[PDB]
Amino acid sequence: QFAKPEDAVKYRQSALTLMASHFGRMTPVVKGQAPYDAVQIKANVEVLKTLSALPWAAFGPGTEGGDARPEIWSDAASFKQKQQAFQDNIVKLSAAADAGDLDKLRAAFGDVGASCKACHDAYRKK
Amino acid sequence: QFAKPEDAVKYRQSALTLMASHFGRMTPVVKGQAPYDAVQIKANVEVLKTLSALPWAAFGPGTEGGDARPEIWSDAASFKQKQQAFQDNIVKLSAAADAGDLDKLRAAFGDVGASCKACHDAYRKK
Ligand code: HEC
Ligand code: HEC
Repeated sequence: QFAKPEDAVKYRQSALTLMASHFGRMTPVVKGQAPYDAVQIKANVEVLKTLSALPWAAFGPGTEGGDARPEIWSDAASFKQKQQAFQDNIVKLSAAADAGDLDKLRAAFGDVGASCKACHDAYRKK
Repeated sequence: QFAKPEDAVKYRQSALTLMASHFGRMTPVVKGQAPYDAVQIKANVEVLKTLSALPWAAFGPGTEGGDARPEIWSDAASFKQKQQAFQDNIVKLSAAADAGDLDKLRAAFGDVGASCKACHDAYRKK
C-alpha cells in the first residue's frame, strides 16, 4: 500500500507511536498509581493487540529508512521471530486482561516491555 | 494518556495517518484496478473501524496544536456530531465488507471519503 519507501517508513513510525501510547498508558495502572478497572484495561489491550500486528508489513523489502537497522532485511527469519515473539507476549497480556487478573497483567506487561527492547537492541538505530 | 498537548497532537496525527492508509489502500479495489477479495477487504475494514475510533479522544480540551482548527473546541457538540457521523459512515463500509457486497462497498467508500472532507472543511487548517 506504499508508493515509496518513505510512505512505509511513515506508516510504521505512526503504528509504533500508537503502540507506545496504548502500552505506556497502562504503566500507572500496573504500578497501582492509577485504579485498575478490568473492563477498561480489557478494551485497551484489544486496541493494543490490533495495533501490535500492524508495523511489520511496513518493513517490506527495499523499505530501508527511518531509524530501522539494515539487519531487519539481511536475516528475514530472525526479524520475523522477534515480531512474532513480541505478538505472543501481547497474547499473554490479552489473556491476563481478559481474565481480569491484575497479577497476571503486571507480569505480562513486564515481559512485553522486555520484548520491545529485545527488538530495539537488534534492529533500531540510536 | 498525554503529558503535554504535543503528545496528544502526535497521537492524533499518527492515528489519522494510519486511517489514511487503511482507507486509501482500498481505492484501487473500489475502482476495479486491483482484484476484490472479500475476505481481505473484510479484515482491512475491521482494522479501519478500530483506527477510526481513536483520534477523537486526542482532541481533549486544551490540546490546541498541529493543524487542528480552534473551532473543534468552541462548539464541542458540533465536532462530536462530525466524528460520530464519520464513524457511522465507517459502519456502513463495515456492513458492506462483511456482506461481501462490492456495490455496497463502492457506495460506502464514497460516503466515507465525503465525511473525511466534511470534517476537514470545518476543522483542519490549510
Ligand atoms: C521489532 C520486532 C520491534 C518490536 C517488537 C517493537 N519495536 Fe519499536 N521500533 C522498531 C523499529 C525497527 C523502529 C524504527 C522504525 C523506523 O523505521 O524508524 C521502532 C521505533 C519505535 C518508536 C518510534 C516511532 C517513531 O515515531 O518514529 C517507538 C515509539 C517504538 N518503536 C515503540 C515500541 C514499543 C513501546 C514497543 C513494544 C510495546 C515496540 N516499539 C516494539 C522495532 C520494534
Ligand atoms: C473530524 C471529525 C475528522 C474526520 C472525520 C477525519 N479527519 Fe482527518 N484530520 C482532522 C483534523 C482536525 C486534522 C488535524 C490534526 C492535527 O492536530 O494536526 C486531521 C488530519 C489528517 C491527516 C494528517 C495527519 C498528520 O500526519 O498530521 C490525515 C492524513 C487525515 N486527517 C486523513 C483523514 C482521512 C483519510 C479521513 C477519513 C477516512 C479523515 N482524516 C477523517 C479531522 C478529521
